[PDB]
Amino acid sequence: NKRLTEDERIEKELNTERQIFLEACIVRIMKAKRNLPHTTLVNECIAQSHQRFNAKVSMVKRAIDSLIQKGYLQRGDDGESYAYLA
Amino acid sequence: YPKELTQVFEHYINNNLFDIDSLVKFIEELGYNLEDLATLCLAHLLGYKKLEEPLKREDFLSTWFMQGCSTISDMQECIKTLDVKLHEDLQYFTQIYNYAFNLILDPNRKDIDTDEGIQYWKLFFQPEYPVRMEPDLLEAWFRFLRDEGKTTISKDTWRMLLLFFKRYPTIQKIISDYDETAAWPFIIDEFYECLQDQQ
Repeated sequence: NKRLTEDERIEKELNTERQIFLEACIVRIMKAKRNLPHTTLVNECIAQSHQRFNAKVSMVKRAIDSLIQKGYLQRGDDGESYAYLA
Repeated sequence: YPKELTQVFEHYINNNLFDIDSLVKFIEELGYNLEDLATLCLAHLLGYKKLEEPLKREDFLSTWFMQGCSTISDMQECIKTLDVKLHEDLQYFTQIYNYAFNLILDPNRKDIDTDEGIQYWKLFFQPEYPVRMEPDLLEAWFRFLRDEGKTTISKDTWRMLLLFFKRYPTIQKIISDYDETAAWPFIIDEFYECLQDQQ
């Protein structure tokens, strides 16, 4: 069997390395800011990631979704901010 | 507790436990089915955390007594009342909608299966309820999920979808206004880019 083409495996590795980087970036920011509007987090994450690569919003949002699933972040009651969860 | 009330509990209990079969017999006697939205109202009222977890005698009795009910007719009237409120009251509806996720989530899981979600979504988002939206958008959402292999739904997504449909009634208010850089769950961004494809 084979789920993945060779080109698909390479695309998968690329994304995973971006996502792993953006997830740690986001946790770093939130650990220090504790509470943040969505807009401000996304902007900050892109600015701090710029050293490494050009993070697209869609990539940052995927990272955010993973951190919520993992229990690192809680969406605020307003539905457009996040709180860090230790 | 009034004798009448304790006797209701005793009548439906299965071998020392008010279990899922007790609950099924109970709500069916009142005229409803386990899968009804009205059952969610009942469960929420009685403090259920999981549909299949037994209800403790004390929780059964105290809840009903507090609501001024001591007979099965009192109980039927109370749930009718909550059912009407679910139809009419957006705040309660929202509360019951949010409650629904955890109640139907398998205790050993973090997410629900997409099929189960659609099952409840088909009921929640009908026009007889406080959230008014076009049937096409709802069906499109179901199709998006099936077509794109979205087989589980998280609590954040479950919760945010309500807000999404609250603000976006049509497949076309979305085009006119949806912003994919805002804070919507990314699964909804994906749905957004399928919706613009089609038109």
